[PDB]
Amino acid sequence: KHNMKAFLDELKAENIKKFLYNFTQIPHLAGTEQNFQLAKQIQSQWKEFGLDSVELAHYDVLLSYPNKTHPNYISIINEDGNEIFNTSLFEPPPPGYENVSDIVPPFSAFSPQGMPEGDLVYVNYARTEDFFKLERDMKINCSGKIVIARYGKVFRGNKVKNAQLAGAKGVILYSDPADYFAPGVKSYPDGWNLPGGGVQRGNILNLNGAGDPLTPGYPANEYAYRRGIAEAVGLPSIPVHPIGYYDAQKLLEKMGGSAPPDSSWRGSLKVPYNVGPGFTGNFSTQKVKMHIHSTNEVTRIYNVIGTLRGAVEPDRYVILGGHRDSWVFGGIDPQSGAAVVHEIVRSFGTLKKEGWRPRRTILFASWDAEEFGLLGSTEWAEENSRLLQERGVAYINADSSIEGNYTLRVDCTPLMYSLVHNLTKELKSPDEGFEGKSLYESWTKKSPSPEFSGMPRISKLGSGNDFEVFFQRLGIASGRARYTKNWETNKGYPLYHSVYETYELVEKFYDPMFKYHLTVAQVRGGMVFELANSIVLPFDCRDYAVVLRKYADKIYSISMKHPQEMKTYSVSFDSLFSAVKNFTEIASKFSERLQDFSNPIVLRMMNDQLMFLERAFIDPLGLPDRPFYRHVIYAPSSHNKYAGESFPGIYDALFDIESKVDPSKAWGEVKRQIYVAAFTVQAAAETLSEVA
Amino acid sequence: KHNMKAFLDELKAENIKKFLYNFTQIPHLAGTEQNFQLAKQIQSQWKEFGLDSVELAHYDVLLSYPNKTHPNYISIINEDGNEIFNTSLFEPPPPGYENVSDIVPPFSAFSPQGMPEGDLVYVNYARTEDFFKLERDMKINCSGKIVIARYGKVFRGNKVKNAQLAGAKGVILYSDPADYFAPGVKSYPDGWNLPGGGVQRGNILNLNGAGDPLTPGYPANEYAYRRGIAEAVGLPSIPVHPIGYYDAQKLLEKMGGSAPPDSSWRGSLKVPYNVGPGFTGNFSTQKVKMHIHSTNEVTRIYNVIGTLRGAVEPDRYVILGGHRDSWVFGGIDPQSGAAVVHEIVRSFGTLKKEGWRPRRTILFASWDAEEFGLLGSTEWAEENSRLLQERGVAYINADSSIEGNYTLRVDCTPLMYSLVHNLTKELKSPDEGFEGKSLYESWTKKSPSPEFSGMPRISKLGSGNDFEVFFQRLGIASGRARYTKNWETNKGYPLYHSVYETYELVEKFYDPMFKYHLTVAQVRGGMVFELANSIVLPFDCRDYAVVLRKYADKIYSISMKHPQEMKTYSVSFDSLFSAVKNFTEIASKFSERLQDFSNPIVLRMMNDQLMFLERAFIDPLGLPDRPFYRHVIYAPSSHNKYAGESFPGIYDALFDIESKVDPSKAWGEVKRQIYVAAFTVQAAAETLSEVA
Ligand SMILES: *[C@@H]1O[C@H](CO)[C@@H](O[C@@H]2O[C@H](CO)[C@@H](O[C@@H]3O[C@H](CO)[C@@H](O)[C@H](O[C@H]4O[C@H](CO)[C@@H](O)[C@H](O)[C@@H]4O)[C@@H]3O)[C@H](O)[C@H]2NC(C)=O)[C@H](O)[C@H]1NC(C)=O
Ligand SMILES: *[C@@H]1O[C@H](CO)[C@@H](O[C@@H]2O[C@H](CO)[C@@H](O[C@@H]3O[C@H](CO)[C@@H](O)[C@H](O[C@H]4O[C@H](CO)[C@@H](O)[C@H](O)[C@@H]4O)[C@@H]3O)[C@H](O)[C@H]2NC(C)=O)[C@H](O)[C@H]1NC(C)=O
Ligand SMILES: O=C(O)CC[C@H](NP(=O)(O)OC[C@H](NC(=O)CC[C@H](NC(=O)c1ccc(F)cc1)C(=O)O)C(=O)O)C(=O)O
Ligand SMILES: O=C(O)CC[C@H](NP(=O)(O)OC[C@H](NC(=O)CC[C@H](NC(=O)c1ccc(F)cc1)C(=O)O)C(=O)O)C(=O)O
Ligand SMILES: *[C@@H]1O[C@H](CO)[C@@H](O[C@@H]2O[C@H](CO)[C@@H](O)[C@H](O)[C@H]2NC(C)=O)[C@H](O)[C@H]1NC(C)=O
Ligand SMILES: *[C@@H]1O[C@H](CO)[C@@H](O[C@@H]2O[C@H](CO)[C@@H](O)[C@H](O)[C@H]2NC(C)=O)[C@H](O)[C@H]1NC(C)=O
Ligand SMILES: *[C@@H]1O[C@H](CO)[C@@H](O[C@@H]2O[C@H](CO)[C@@H](O)[C@H](O)[C@H]2NC(C)=O)[C@H](O)[C@H]1NC(C)=O
Ligand SMILES: *[C@@H]1O[C@H](CO)[C@@H](O[C@@H]2O[C@H](CO)[C@@H](O)[C@H](O)[C@H]2NC(C)=O)[C@H](O)[C@H]1NC(C)=O
Ligand SMILES: *[C@@H]1O[C@H](CO)[C@@H](O[C@@H]2O[C@H](CO)[C@@H](O)[C@H](O)[C@H]2NC(C)=O)[C@H](O)[C@H]1NC(C)=O
Ligand SMILES: *[C@@H]1O[C@H](CO)[C@@H](O[C@@H]2O[C@H](CO)[C@@H](O)[C@H](O)[C@H]2NC(C)=O)[C@H](O)[C@H]1NC(C)=O
Ligand SMILES: *[C@@H]1O[C@H](CO)[C@@H](O)[C@H](O)[C@H]1NC(C)=O
Ligand SMILES: *[C@@H]1O[C@H](CO)[C@@H](O)[C@H](O)[C@H]1NC(C)=O
Ligand SMILES: *[C@@H]1O[C@H](CO)[C@@H](O)[C@H](O)[C@H]1NC(C)=O
Ligand SMILES: *[C@@H]1O[C@H](CO)[C@@H](O)[C@H](O)[C@H]1NC(C)=O
Ligand SMILES: *[C@@H]1O[C@H](CO)[C@@H](O)[C@H](O)[C@H]1NC(C)=O
Ligand SMILES: *[C@@H]1O[C@H](CO)[C@@H](O)[C@H](O)[C@H]1NC(C)=O
Ligand SMILES: [Ca+2]
Ligand SMILES: [Ca+2]
Ligand SMILES: [Cl-]
Ligand SMILES: [Cl-]
Ligand SMILES: [Zn+2]
Ligand SMILES: [Zn+2]
Ligand SMILES: [Zn+2]
Ligand SMILES: [Zn+2]
Repeated sequence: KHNMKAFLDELKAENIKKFLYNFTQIPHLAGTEQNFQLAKQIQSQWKEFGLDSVELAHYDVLLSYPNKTHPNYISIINEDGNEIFNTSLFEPPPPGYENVSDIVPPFSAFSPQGMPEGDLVYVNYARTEDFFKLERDMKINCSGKIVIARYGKVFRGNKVKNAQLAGAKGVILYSDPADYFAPGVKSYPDGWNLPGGGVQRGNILNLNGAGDPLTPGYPANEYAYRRGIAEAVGLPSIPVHPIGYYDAQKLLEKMGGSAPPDSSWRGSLKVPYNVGPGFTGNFSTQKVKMHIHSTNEVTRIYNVIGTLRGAVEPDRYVILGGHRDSWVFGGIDPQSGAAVVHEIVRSFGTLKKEGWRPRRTILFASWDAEEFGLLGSTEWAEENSRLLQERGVAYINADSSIEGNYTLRVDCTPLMYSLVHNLTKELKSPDEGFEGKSLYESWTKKSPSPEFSGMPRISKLGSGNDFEVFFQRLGIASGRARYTKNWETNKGYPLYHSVYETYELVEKFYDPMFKYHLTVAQVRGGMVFELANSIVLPFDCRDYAVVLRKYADKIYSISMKHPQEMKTYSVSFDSLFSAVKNFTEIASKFSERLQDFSNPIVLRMMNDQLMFLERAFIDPLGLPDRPFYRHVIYAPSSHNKYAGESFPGIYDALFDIESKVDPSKAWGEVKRQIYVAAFTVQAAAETLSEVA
Repeated sequence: KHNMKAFLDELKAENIKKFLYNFTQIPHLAGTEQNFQLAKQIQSQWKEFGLDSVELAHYDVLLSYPNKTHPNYISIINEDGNEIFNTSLFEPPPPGYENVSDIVPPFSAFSPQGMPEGDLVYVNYARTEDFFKLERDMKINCSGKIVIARYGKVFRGNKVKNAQLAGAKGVILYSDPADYFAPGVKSYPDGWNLPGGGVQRGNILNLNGAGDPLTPGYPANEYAYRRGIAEAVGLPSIPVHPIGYYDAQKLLEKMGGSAPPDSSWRGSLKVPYNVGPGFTGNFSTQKVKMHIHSTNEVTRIYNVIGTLRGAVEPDRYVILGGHRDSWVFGGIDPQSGAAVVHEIVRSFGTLKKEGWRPRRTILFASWDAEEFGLLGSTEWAEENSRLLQERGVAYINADSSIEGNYTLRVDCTPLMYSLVHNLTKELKSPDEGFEGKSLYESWTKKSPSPEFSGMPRISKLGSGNDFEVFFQRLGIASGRARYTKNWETNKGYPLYHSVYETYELVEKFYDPMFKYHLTVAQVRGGMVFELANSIVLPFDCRDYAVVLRKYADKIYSISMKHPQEMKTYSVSFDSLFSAVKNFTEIASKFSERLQDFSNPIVLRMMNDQLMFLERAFIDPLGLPDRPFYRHVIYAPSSHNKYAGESFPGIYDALFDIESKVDPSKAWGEVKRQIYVAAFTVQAAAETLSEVA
């Protein structure tokens, strides 16, 4: 039989291992010749595997690279202008890679050029609340200072936006051992910890879903009209550069001025973590100097797009996509994901070669330039937005398969909760001590839902990965899954975006048997299989009704911290609760009808209602000043692109509202957002009513 | 048999006559009790006629009314402040209506209040080119002057926008006999001409598709958050008032200053048509004073929505909609249209009562507050936009059935050209001298296409009617048809929006036999019938390919008036011509496939490609500063809401480009628009490619 079990059984840990090794021997930086060659290889193999068509879709997008003959670095300069200490020019390469060419040195992608000199201020994680604490509570002024912040907690682009709005003239990012060195584990190569010379690369854009900075709204094709640099979307206006903690210590050890406000501001280095500004007594005349010479350049990128045509509904697309470009070797990020996609394609192809086809079309994507701002997936979705809008059933992301070896992590639309629960009950747990138990069982035990007994935690989608265009711009039901760490015992993974994130890191320390990779392949592949093959789309609209109520209760509780203003400005959540109640009632009736109907037009009608339900949460006017975040229930946090926020329109209207100069205007905008949310929930509910 | 012929044969001229009489005995002004009562009557009758459901959909929208106890008027005031001449307070009512209550006096809906006093400048039709001529060529400054303009040529809202941007402090609109008095025909009641005391009412908003000024994007429901007046969309900032030509003569006869630039500026009154500013010698100290006291008020409106559920595809909607509100009696506008819709519903219902259902759902709409800015259709489409976007097959408008008795007029998407041709060849001509000939024959003979031998003229859709939200905002294939005048022998209809536009006007002068009404009922009803019942949607994508080429040639010829700048700024139309060539090739292949396939999923796939093809021309970012005009091929002219413009993005970028201060920036924006148009045409073409 050709059923999901046949598909799942064909997936092999040994194949994922071989593919991962294959994908991680050399760097695959976006826009480079090596990454184009890997694109061509993936295309060729996907064709051999049996896909109906496999094409490259190329775009010319703004990328960023260091200048090879004018290296980036930071100095402490004495009163005379002598540079008395310099940060590293590169990470010491790991054993056996000391002769590998084309390792890009650590840098912050899209930093402007400059050589600012100044006094340091230490801003903790550079979060919104860290700047509140500095400016409002400590009365420390960041204007014209060079800010030093530790990586962690939030997306690095938000840190740089926050620093820039505080008036900083430069940003130094570093990895503190408190955040990137797990106690009792050794540094790479002897363990999975970040060494002192290790450095996290990464872009520092604030794109808000725009894709290529130069062509928001439209694909960056051959005849595209491009914004000039000064009108580009999301570029930082001050120089930024990342360093490791050996170098950070040399910069922090001399800091004077004010003490850290509390222990939450202290990392693990043997330094005071003084906020500054500037150095203590002796060194008060020394300054910090940045030297940034990176350039932005329009460069060609290549997505690989594979099609497996549906037998019955070829005009319905289930998409499995993840990126292929990496900062260096991409041992985890993204090749642990791409190797899994590769094995999934291979498995679907084996079934295809025996005469099977899925009911719906499956599209497989190897995205380029994800690391530079989700550029490849976004440009391709901008090009194909009409096909995706009208035919897109679901998008399953497939970046890093592991960030730990403890339990499953799933973030997805509520429309997929029931699918994920059912699938994981049919899969074997790979965990020690759960031999013969289901993945659902081990996952639920290790990661209990905070509100429901005997269910596992599933999180809302945030952003900072390639599902962003599909979910928050286009409103296509999206999901992701990976193996993760135990959050209780250790508060991503230490070697992220460093030269040390290699094949050996994975094979030795994370997943020697490749069983977690195999489990992730089964979850991601199984979800695709069911989405593409189940006669009735496997979405349960009632799960959306339940979370909408949770989110409404939550946003109302935020507003209720201001009872006087709610009285004064007549702020009522009644319409939103009413819309949510209506959604609950209508969804329940629709579920009954879905149970109670071989009439293929009736079937296609109801599948279209399921498919367009995610779509109904899209507001074509977008969220305030973020036109590409159109989903009214979920957006990336305005303070942290990685985290999802619910009812983001209302949330942002309420945020720090007690500081607004014009409360009448500010509360008017809260009310406007409540109306938009209530209306959108009611409109989505009505897509599930009888159609006539 | 229950076929189109059964439907068409059931339509009766006598019924349309009876309905028109019924709908025109009293005024039905939007927001008034009489118009709510008529809404309830239509609802009750549509239910009796056999529709499955008939509901009222109500909204609370900004309307505008004169103050009953503080009448609007215009004066000439002498040096002392004595008002020596006053314009009329009302139109002399026609015979037998001299005791009818609640005739709203002439006014310009949404004028602000004010009493500006000043010197007159005569600005012809107040078109963009009329102001160019005044300011650039004659060096006449409109700043702080009261502008007087004749109605005609363009939508009155554009006149007021133009006057306002020229610095006018008030606008007087009048009906010149040159435009509203056909030679050799008598004034009402003895003929169909405008008397000297006759006055055209009408709104002077510049909404650009927004709907209710206070709630753009969202329906004006019970909990809607409303803009304050100062942020409302589209409201004029200077007082405006309309007058008839007896009153206009008293205002024009004294004008001094400069002579009219040429004969195209002279109407038919026995006055010089001097441009001003101000009066000649003797009267140079007299001024014109307006007294406007109208108020804007949020008022409830009611659409009637009737459903006839489809037997096979109930989740596909063909919409027949037209408005019900009128300025006064609405003898032509809109009741000649609403009476036809009424008879069409009655006919479809007779077939339904014998056990027939259309294949697809038909929705029937009686829209309210059309005269105040398309408010009822737009608010209902904003409320239901997700259902319309995903399920809307087509929208057929049904306002005034006649504006003349000469031949047919059709404006529609190219997707309906073939449908209209085929249908009119099956209908009998009602014209004298074409007894026994088809409507196609008489129409083609009287209104030949300017580029194709033996075809009739069909125009592109403009705006200024209720299809605007469906076509230019949502991208639903739309069409309209009516009987019209001979444009050659006479350069709308004279009694438009006047108290004299009555049942007797129609019955005596336009259509005593109601045969033109019956022909229009057959065209509009037949189109609905075919759209709702044909197994394959009756759209021919190849007709779009042909007009796209015409429009591309046209826009390229506009740009080619500036060959030097095209060389300098490297402006190429190559991408647009390439996209159009691709659309032509892909559409031709799709048509072959459509010929060459009882597999109902294959059928539904290809009908979805037909249905979503209009949708593919929508750009979700909208046109520059007009977010609700989203169709990239067609928008209402920025200079005349009634007229459609093709490739409006490029057209507006090229318009008057030789006057822009920064040619580099201006030509950059032309290039940007060419890229958007090329991309959108190519994207639409690709929706017709094989889906996988
Ligand atoms: C959730 O679903 C329910 C349907 O089960 C839906 O209920 C609707 O609520 C609206 C808005 O509150 C009701 O609107 C009323 O309609 C009647 C006519 O049917 C009017 O007469 C009412 O207006 C008068 O009263 C108002 C309230 O004080 C006054 O402000 C106004 O000036 C008038 O005097 C009013 O418009 C509507 O009838 C129901 N529909 C039903 C019960 O079928 C509800 O709105 C949905 N929730 C959301 C957020 O959409
Ligand atoms: C209409 O349909 C046709 C398909 O029949 C489609 O043709 C495409 O045109 C594009 C854009 O011109 C071609 O793009 C090229 O692709 C190759 C790879 O296949 C590249 O090597 C080319 O890039 C090089 O050359 C460029 C041109 O000088 C340089 O600027 C560039 O730097 C590179 O050196 C180039 O990107 C594409 O291959 C075809 N596709 C085909 C023939 O299948 C056309 O674009 C459609 N029209 C519109 C408006 O979409
Ligand atoms: O440009 C973008 O939007 C993102 C590009 C790029 N995405 P990518 O590196 O492939 O993946 C980001 C992300 N992975 C991570 O490890 C993020 C970094 C890690 N932080 C987290 O995992 C994190 C996650 C959620 C959260 F709410 C707060 C923090 C850290 O800061 O060290 C993911 O797996 O989705 C990046 O984050 O630089
Ligand atoms: O607010 C709006 O957008 C329009 C509200 C309202 N629409 P409505 O009066 O029912 O119909 C407008 C229009 N009818 C007309 O007669 C328009 C007026 C007539 N002009 C035209 O017919 C005209 C038509 C096309 C054109 F390119 C230039 C002029 C005139 O100026 O006397 C139509 O039948 O679609 C109005 O125009 O006041
Ligand atoms: C990764 O695997 C691929 C495919 O096995 C290797 O590329 C092939 O190398 C073979 C034999 O050495 C050539 O004959 C083919 O032309 C290549 N096939 C392709 C591109 O599809 C590739 O060398 C491997 N890379 C590494 C670093 O191990
Ligand atoms: C840090 O690096 C800088 C730049 O390479 C060093 O300063 C340079 O040294 C050379 C040779 O001594 C001089 O000719 C250049 O003029 C210097 N450049 C600048 C910009 O000052 C510096 O010595 C290094 N510091 C340490 C501690 O290694
Ligand atoms: C997940 O599995 C549950 C349990 O089988 C499914 O719920 C059942 O669906 C069947 C088939 O329609 C019904 O007859 C049962 O009454 C359902 N049982 C319940 C609700 O306890 C559920 O449909 C699956 N979810 C999917 C496939 O998304
Ligand atoms: C227009 O026609 C309608 C329907 O025939 C008339 O309204 C009805 O009047 C009858 C008998 O006079 C009443 O008993 C009904 O209650 C009404 N029916 C409705 C509202 O559906 C209406 O009077 C006519 N109006 C004019 C001006 O002729
Ligand atoms: C035009 O109308 C105005 C206003 O009704 C007339 O002027 C008013 O006349 C009354 C009685 O003579 C005075 O008490 C008011 O003070 C006047 N009002 C204003 C605003 O001036 C005027 O006479 C009329 N002109 C003509 C020619 O009929
Ligand atoms: C309008 O009528 C023409 C002539 O009948 C239709 O074109 C024919 O369609 C049939 C049925 O598929 C084909 O077999 C013929 O070859 C077509 N004749 C032609 C192109 O000359 C056309 O389809 C109709 N248009 C509609 C229904 O929108
Ligand atoms: C890199 O720096 C060198 C050496 O100082 C310089 O000549 C060159 O312009 C730079 N390359 C760039 C900016 O691409
Ligand atoms: C910080 O200091 C600078 C002086 O260089 C001044 O311009 C700015 O207003 C100060 N900002 C705050 C928030 O105190
Ligand atoms: C793998 O699992 C073991 C057992 O819990 C743990 O001690 C080790 O830290 C894990 N490895 C990684 C990289 O998390
Ligand atoms: C109408 O004018 C009267 C009489 O002068 C005035 O009292 C009233 O306020 C006005 N009504 C309005 C503005 O609605
Ligand atoms: C017209 O006249 C006014 C003086 O009241 C002046 O402010 C304005 O600049 C003039 N405009 C033009 C275009 O000449
Ligand atoms: C009706 O048709 C006749 C014959 O051409 C024409 O003379 C008359 O003007 C028409 N009536 C109207 C209102 O156009
Ligand atoms: Ca883009
Ligand atoms: Ca609205
Ligand atoms: Cl992922
Ligand atoms: Cl019409
Ligand atoms: Zn990454
Ligand atoms: Zn990644
Ligand atoms: Zn009208
Ligand atoms: Zn009308």
